[PDB]
Amino acid sequence: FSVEEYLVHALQGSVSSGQAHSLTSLAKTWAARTEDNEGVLLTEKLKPVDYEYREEVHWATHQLRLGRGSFGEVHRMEDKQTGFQCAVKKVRLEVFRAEELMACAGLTSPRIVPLYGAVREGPWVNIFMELLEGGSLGQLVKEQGCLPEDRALYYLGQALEGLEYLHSRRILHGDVKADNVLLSSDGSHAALCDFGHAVCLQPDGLGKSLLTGDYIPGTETHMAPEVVLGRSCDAKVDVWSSCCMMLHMLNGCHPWTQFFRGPLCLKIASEPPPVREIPPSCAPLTAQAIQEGLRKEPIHRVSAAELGGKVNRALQQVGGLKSPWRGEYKEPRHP
Ligand SMILES: COCCOc1cnc(N)nc1-c1c[nH]c2ccc(C#CC(C)(C)O)cc12
Repeated sequence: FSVEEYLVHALQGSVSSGQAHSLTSLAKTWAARTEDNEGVLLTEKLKPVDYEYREEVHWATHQLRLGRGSFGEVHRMEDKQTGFQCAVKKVRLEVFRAEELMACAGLTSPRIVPLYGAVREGPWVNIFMELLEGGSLGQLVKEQGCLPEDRALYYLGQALEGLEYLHSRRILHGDVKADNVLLSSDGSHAALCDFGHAVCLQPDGLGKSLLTGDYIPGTETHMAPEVVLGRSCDAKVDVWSSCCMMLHMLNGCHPWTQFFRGPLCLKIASEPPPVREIPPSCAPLTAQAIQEGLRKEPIHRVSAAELGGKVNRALQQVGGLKSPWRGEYKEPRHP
């Protein structure tokens, strides 16, 4: 019956210009499962032709800009009829999670990558989204070694707005870190990408994240103790991860890596939070604010909105955003 299912069946076997809600629905079918070509497209700039949107036929990836993404899944692409250019993320069908789209579909904080659509074709789900010419934050830190305190403070702030947005839409991101924040061309704007590890929350219990088939975990070095202990998990998980990213930006390396060899998860469980990785150099309110995000107990840890306030204050005290985004290389901190 479900009136709902009737709408979803109306979507199957084709790709159509449609809305977020349609994409969102049709996506959930993909998580549950010439193997069809189907999907929905959110801009007119990416246009299906005769019920179809096939790679190399209707759209072409640019041979060759570099593949970005952890698995080199992200590519520059072009619509062959329209001439409009954007990014694709490839996700293998048999591990596609509908949360990835839920997290960016439609209503748009500017701290969340714009989703331009998705179509499935064969063993792939192709996700289309605005090309952000600025690159990843992770690229930035690698090119600069590590970042000036004001820049790091500034990007942490814009990630936190994005998180605040998702946490209000009741989705947690699950793997926040520099590689999953994208920059605008001038470096002035950050938005989150890579919602492949996102999860939703319900009334309010507080799901234990890992343990499950469904769930693949975030970056080990950035995971919160309640994740690793197999405890109850919620949005606070992203505020821990975001402070690990902060430490990344300052020191030019991930937390933990420089002190223990592995497995690192046990150390995150057994040991005090890596506040000893805060540079002494830093302003009181910077340190203070990282301290408050790296509380091992998520009930005690600051929310994303709360932390955001603290960093905007730490940005005042350090003297506003002054340093250019691409200046001198800065020596990473040594072991
Ligand atoms: C390494 O930085 C190069 C610049 O890359 C990008 C540019 N523009 C966009 N939209 N995404 C990216 C992008 C890079 N890596 C990624 C990893 C994951 C995703 C994603 C995603 C969704 C939103 C589909 O979950 C996008 C990207």
